[PDB]
Amino acid sequence: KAARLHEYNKPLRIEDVDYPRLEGRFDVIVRIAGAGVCHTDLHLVQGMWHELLQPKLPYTLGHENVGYIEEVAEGVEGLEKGDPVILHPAVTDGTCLACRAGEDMHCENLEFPGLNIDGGFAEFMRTSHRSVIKLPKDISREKLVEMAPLADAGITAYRAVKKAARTLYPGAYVAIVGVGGLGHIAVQLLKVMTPATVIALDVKEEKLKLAERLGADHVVDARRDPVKQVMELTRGRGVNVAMDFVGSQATVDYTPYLLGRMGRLIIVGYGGELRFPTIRVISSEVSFEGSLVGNYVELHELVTLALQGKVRVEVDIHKLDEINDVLERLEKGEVLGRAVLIP
Amino acid sequence: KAARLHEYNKPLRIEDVDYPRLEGRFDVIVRIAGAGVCHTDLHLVQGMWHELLQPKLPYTLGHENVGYIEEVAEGVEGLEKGDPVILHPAVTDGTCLACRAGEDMHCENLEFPGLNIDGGFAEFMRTSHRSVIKLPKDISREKLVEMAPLADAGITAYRAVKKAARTLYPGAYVAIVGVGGLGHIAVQLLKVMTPATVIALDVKEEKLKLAERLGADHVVDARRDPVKQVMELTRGRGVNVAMDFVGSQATVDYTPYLLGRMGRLIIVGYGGELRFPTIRVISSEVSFEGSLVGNYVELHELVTLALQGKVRVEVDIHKLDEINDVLERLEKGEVLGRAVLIP
Amino acid sequence: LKAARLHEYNKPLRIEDVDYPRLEGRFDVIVRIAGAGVCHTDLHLVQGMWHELLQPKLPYTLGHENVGYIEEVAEGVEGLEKGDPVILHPAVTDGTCLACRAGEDMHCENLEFPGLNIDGGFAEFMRTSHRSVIKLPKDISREKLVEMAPLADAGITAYRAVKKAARTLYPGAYVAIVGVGGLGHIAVQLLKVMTPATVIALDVKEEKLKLAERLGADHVVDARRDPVKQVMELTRGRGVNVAMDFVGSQATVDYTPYLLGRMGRLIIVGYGGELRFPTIRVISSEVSFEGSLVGNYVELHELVTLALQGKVRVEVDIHKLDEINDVLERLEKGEVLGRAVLIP
Amino acid sequence: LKAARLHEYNKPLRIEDVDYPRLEGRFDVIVRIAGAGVCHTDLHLVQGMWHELLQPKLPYTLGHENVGYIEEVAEGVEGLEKGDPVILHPAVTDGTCLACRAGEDMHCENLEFPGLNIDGGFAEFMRTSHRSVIKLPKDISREKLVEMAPLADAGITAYRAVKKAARTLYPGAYVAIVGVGGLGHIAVQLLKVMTPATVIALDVKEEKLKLAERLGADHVVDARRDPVKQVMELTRGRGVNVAMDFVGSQATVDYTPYLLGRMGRLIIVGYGGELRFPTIRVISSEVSFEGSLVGNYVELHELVTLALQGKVRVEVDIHKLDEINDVLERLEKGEVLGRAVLIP
Ligand SMILES: NC(=O)c1ccc[n+]([C@@H]2O[C@H](COP(=O)([O-])OP(=O)([O-])OC[C@H]3O[C@@H](n4cnc5c(N)[nH+]cnc54)[C@H](O)[C@@H]3O)[C@@H](O)[C@H]2O)c1
Ligand SMILES: NC(=O)c1ccc[n+]([C@@H]2O[C@H](COP(=O)([O-])OP(=O)([O-])OC[C@H]3O[C@@H](n4cnc5c(N)[nH+]cnc54)[C@H](O)[C@@H]3O)[C@@H](O)[C@H]2O)c1
Ligand SMILES: NC(=O)c1ccc[n+]([C@@H]2O[C@H](COP(=O)([O-])OP(=O)([O-])OC[C@H]3O[C@@H](n4cnc5c(N)[nH+]cnc54)[C@H](O)[C@@H]3O)[C@@H](O)[C@H]2O)c1
Ligand SMILES: NC(=O)c1ccc[n+]([C@@H]2O[C@H](COP(=O)([O-])OP(=O)([O-])OC[C@H]3O[C@@H](n4cnc5c(N)[nH+]cnc54)[C@H](O)[C@@H]3O)[C@@H](O)[C@H]2O)c1
Ligand SMILES: CCCCCCCC(=O)O
Ligand SMILES: CCCCCCCC(=O)O
Ligand SMILES: CCCCCCCC(=O)O
Ligand SMILES: CCCCCCCC(=O)O
Ligand SMILES: [Zn+2]
Ligand SMILES: [Zn+2]
Ligand SMILES: [Zn+2]
Ligand SMILES: [Zn+2]
Ligand SMILES: [Zn+2]
Ligand SMILES: [Zn+2]
Ligand SMILES: [Zn+2]
Ligand SMILES: [Zn+2]
Ligand SMILES: [Zn+2]
Ligand SMILES: [Zn+2]
Repeated sequence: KAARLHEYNKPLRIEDVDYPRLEGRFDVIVRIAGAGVCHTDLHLVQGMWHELLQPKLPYTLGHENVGYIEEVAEGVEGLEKGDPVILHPAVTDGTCLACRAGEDMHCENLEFPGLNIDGGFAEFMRTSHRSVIKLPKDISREKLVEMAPLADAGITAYRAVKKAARTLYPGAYVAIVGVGGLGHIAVQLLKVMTPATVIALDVKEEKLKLAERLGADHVVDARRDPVKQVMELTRGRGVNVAMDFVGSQATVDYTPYLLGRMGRLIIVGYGGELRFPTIRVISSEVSFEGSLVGNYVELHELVTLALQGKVRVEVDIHKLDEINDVLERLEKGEVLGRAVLIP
Repeated sequence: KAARLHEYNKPLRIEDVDYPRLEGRFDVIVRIAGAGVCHTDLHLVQGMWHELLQPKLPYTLGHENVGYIEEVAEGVEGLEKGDPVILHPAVTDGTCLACRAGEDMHCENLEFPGLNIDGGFAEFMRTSHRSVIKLPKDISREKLVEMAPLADAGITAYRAVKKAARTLYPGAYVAIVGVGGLGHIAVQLLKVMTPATVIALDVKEEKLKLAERLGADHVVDARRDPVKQVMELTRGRGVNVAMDFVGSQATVDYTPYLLGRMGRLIIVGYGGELRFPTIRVISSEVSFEGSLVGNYVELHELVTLALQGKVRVEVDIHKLDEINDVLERLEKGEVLGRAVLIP
Repeated sequence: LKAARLHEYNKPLRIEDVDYPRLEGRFDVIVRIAGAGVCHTDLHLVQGMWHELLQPKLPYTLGHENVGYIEEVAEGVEGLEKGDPVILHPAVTDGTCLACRAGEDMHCENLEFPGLNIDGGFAEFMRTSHRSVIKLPKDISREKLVEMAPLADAGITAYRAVKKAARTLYPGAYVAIVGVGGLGHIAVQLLKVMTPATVIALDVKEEKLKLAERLGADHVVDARRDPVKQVMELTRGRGVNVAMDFVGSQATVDYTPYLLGRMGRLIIVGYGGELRFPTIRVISSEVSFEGSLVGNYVELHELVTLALQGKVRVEVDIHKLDEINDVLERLEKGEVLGRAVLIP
Repeated sequence: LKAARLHEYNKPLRIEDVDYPRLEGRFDVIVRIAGAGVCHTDLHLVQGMWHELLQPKLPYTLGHENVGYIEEVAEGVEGLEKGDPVILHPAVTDGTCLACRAGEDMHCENLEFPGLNIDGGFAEFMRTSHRSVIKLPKDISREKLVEMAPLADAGITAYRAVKKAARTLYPGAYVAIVGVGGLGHIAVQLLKVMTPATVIALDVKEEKLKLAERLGADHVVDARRDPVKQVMELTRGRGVNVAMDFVGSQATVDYTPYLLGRMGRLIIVGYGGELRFPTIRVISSEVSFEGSLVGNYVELHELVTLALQGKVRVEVDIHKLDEINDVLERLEKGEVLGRAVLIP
């Protein structure tokens, strides 16, 4: 069984696929325990990545994966059948210069299960041993599934929060915009990784309440003049860092206007077009900084935090065959935190 | 005598003004030796700063100034009549937190001679002692005048090149876009301050030749598909840093498309609106970073470089009463390097 | 006009009358002292450790960790009036030299330092510069003000040092904080607030190890008992990513470099001991030894913010000014839990 | 199958036959050596300085600064075939541990180092990992290839150290580069290419001071003659922003910390001597002492780029392999101008 995109703007088809083949850079087959559903999956179905990615249809979605080793190629070391694992979403060579510098997402021969090739919305998936991080041998299936969103939502929030932390200090304000699958993790990470005052923005009451439970110092309903609210909270100074974990035209429109002098907007969500006068860029000396997933070391560090119990994903557990219900709900803002699908 | 903006989109009026008053934060009067003409002066006349600055008309323009001390308030130390000086363009308190951190342009009570108040297109100007940098006692009037553009064009290029250098390395490419008053200085500074391969872009043949004389490794005529040219020079990888020292809609349109993976666009020129899809911001993991003039330490470091003979401004010397001819020429692209006006 | 003054090295301070401070020049603020912290540097001062380097005129009043209330101000001083509660940055600087223009108060060319080389805060009143003043909330209680006194030197020093540490700490990294003293017990709290590192605190007194436990250390180690071996066991032989010496004795300067793992960094804050380490080990582990000196004005402001947020709190032992010599004796013996603060 | 091998410490290397290297496991490349640089570390090795730390099996072939031509490769190795000119990073690493995944080759858990602890390049052939190989332009002349040999250890070490230096250098800052040796003469060039600092070069031989002058040093200083006082005069008593010890003797380790100005940084590259400096000076000047260890693969690639651009060039003294012991004698005596490189 697998959930596959045959056509854009249609439901995924839940159907039988062949067992994955060990081949080429794919030397590990994982039995999926939990597969996170990302807003990127909505964008994928919508066709947003067609131009840039040009993938062969059909293919199985799912790029946020935990599971157990099923089978490995001869020569793969340190991995036996049954070993619990989390998967970095990039499959990379380790040979090009970016890889030699540790930047997995900038590797010249990158493949990405669930984005441009078959992913984890399936009973089994192939990946590379270089993408595997081993989890404690005794981890419970329940705890393992709970960690699935660390593989994409969490690692992306973590790298972005690392960026943020560089200019945050006590008394600094950070606006975290969008308390969603990524953003609710970022609220937690901002509190663990910086001493900054955290202002969380969203447009559903239950998500604002989730942000408070997770440590946000202030919450702002962005349906009601978010710039004015944030300017009030910051005594007209604006925020030192804003982080857009939504990426809609709406948020990309207003988030640059949250920034104070030498303010930085970390752009994580996508879909909208950035439009901002350069005279403001220079007169405020602000920056707009993309952040992309994260690297292997960053996933290892985030897994450590989770194992220490310092970050915990809010997870809504569903079955693989419920994927279309879950995607519909995610489009409508009806998923609190992160949905994760299980076989 | 002084050149003053009475009305927007009109020539400046060359007329008699009163001698400046020592008052408030203005405890130094300088006899102007050289006053640089900046493209910002065109933007000022056009009204671009009216909304953000709301200054009282008329006022004298000119924010790129060198001269000799004429008079100082009692209590001003280390400054006598006749001392040659260069002026940092910001007049600041030194008391707010930004100032205590060394960031003059982020000072909460900033004034800026020639931008929002009377400047240096005049025989005399008032400023603060905190804005003064003393030059060698024996400097010739000729050499002093040659240094005038360091006070704004140069310090702005220098801070921006400091930003650039942070991710440049041997084999890295930097595109420097606009070999103008600021940009021709930036070509020199890129070669002194980084080991990067410098690609200079402009749209007048003589400016491309100036860039070659100043050390550009490659030059590109941006009237002929600059993105394609730069992609060819960089074997489809793009540039590690692009620097926009033009700020027109034209350049803001194309400069983000010069960037390679983890590429950074340093935005210096202004006037255009930045418009770029977030899906590209994240998929390339690029950033867009404003740079604003520079701080007092940065001006001191740049003055050192000039005194070492490691940067030299290309200067077109004119009389104060020729200001309107010079502004017309600057609008039309007829000034090689930087015009400087003398009494 | 009572003050505690150093007249001779290796003798008790003299508690005596002195004239009221002169409001003049760069000394454009006089403060009525509310709380004056006692630092291990004060023992070093009395021992004569700073004579060679600072060559101060004797006698002078000690005390460089000060909070109080404005008494009066000179012309041109803005936003300060009699009664305003304040905490003082220990450096008195010009604001004109290049260091000052870059924001590094401790590297100002014309630096004077109340309590170190000129009269300080172990007195009813003390002169300083408005540039050294940070205003506290007008409503603060005297008790809370006094409890903040150690932030002015112990706290700011620990905070700058922890900022240095944080630059290479990450989840799963270990930091050894050595010396849970006046500075060190603050550093334990700051390492938890400012980094995600696993915190191992070392000391030689049981009550200081318990203090570190209450303040959030993940592990504590009694350094009378083979500290390097204990730290190597805790880190599975990898050593620590950052060690921080908040003691500075020969004993600690000798063992702390050996706590470091590969690319490890020793932040040296305490002083008195001589660093001695083979360069072959410096390069083969690629380690660094980095001094840290008090901190700058912005750093004191950030730290005051953390304190007002309730995220850092100093363990204080309050005594009267005229108990100064008894307190210095206790401090030399390791009998002050946290920081002693003197009040009028 | 000729090689220069260490059998006993404090004796000449033995020039003898050895079997051709075994292509196996992580050793998936064999190179025909074209040029093998001789490092001061080779004198330290023969002296037994590394025995304690590395505990290598004797005998083994020295030489860790190598260029050559691919001879053969094992399965799975891409983009390399017999005859390709190459320069070798001196570390042989797995690419799997966390250090490797972060790009720090020198901190890889399973690190092996040809010439230091296993057989090296003072031989006709040497085994290594494809991960250590950087391909040079196919057209390069043998003469130019050999001249690049020192970039593999002397150059990369100077380059990483200069990267560290550059982080706090600015126009008007001074850098003292101490030891215009095999590493140091490269560092002089790199300081000019990579920073805007004023470069003061120190050595104890006239010909090395002239070399530094030709390579662009702004000032040179004969360190037999009160180097600290001469540097203090050059800097108007401020000292240097960065000092770089490319000697590592007790003599230099003793004086180089005293070159530092406020917030100054000593980059320790040379080794052999013991660092000994008062902590009161470490904190009162807020100085740091920072080791630097060879460099990573990306850094070797950047340095090779600078060399191919003509922006750095090594001063080489070319000798035959079987002159190794005469060359080591000259090096111990300070009689090698630049870097000695051995050829077949
Ligand atoms: N850059 C990357 O590496 C990366 C990786 C993964 C996901 N993404 C993108 O990141 C974004 C977030 O993904 P996700 O967390 O799965 O989505 P999500 O779980 O659907 O969360 C989006 C959140 O935004 C909230 N929201 C909607 N409109 C507004 C508004 N106007 N103001 C404030 N909040 C609003 C919404 O209620 C929800 O909580 C999407 O654009 C993803 O495609 C980026
Ligand atoms: N951010 C700051 O602190 C700051 C300070 C000073 C000036 N400015 C701005 O910086 C910009 C440059 O000022 P300046 O150097 O005085 O102006 P300038 O001397 O008029 O130079 C502009 C240069 O851009 C070239 N140019 C025009 N169009 C293009 C094009 N399409 N592609 C490539 N090159 C082109 C032009 O030929 C000229 O050499 C202006 O927008 C100024 O207002 C910014
Ligand atoms: N660099 C600076 O800016 C700066 C500023 C202030 C103070 N200092 C110095 O910093 C050091 C700490 O000052 P303080 O906090 O006032 O001193 P303190 O309060 O006396 O604390 C010293 C602590 O070290 C503990 N200790 C003693 N020996 C050992 C040992 N072998 N191993 C582990 N712990 C031990 C001791 O029990 C006590 O808790 C002193 O050297 C001060 O002079 C430095
Ligand atoms: N950290 C590392 O990764 C690394 C790597 C390679 C070599 N090394 C070491 O770095 C040092 C330099 O190696 P090398 O360049 O091969 O040595 P070298 O070529 O023998 O150069 C040493 C230089 O120091 C000069 N010198 C000697 N005494 C003094 C003095 N008192 N003051 C100033 N100059 C003096 C000497 O004349 C010569 O020019 C040695 O200790 C090597 O073992 C370190
Ligand atoms: C926030 C102040 C903006 C200053 C504009 C400076 C432009 C120039 O110097 O040409
Ligand atoms: C350059 C590759 C782009 C990767 C897109 C990742 C989005 C996600 O993980 O949701
Ligand atoms: C633990 C690794 C030590 C490597 C020492 C390198 C010295 C040299 O390259 O000359
Ligand atoms: C050269 C300045 C030295 C200042 C030493 C500060 C020690 C302390 O604050 O306890
Ligand atoms: Zn995703
Ligand atoms: Zn790669
Ligand atoms: Zn549910
Ligand atoms: Zn200007
Ligand atoms: Zn200010
Ligand atoms: Zn002319
Ligand atoms: Zn103290
Ligand atoms: Zn100063
Ligand atoms: Zn070597
Ligand atoms: Zn490794």
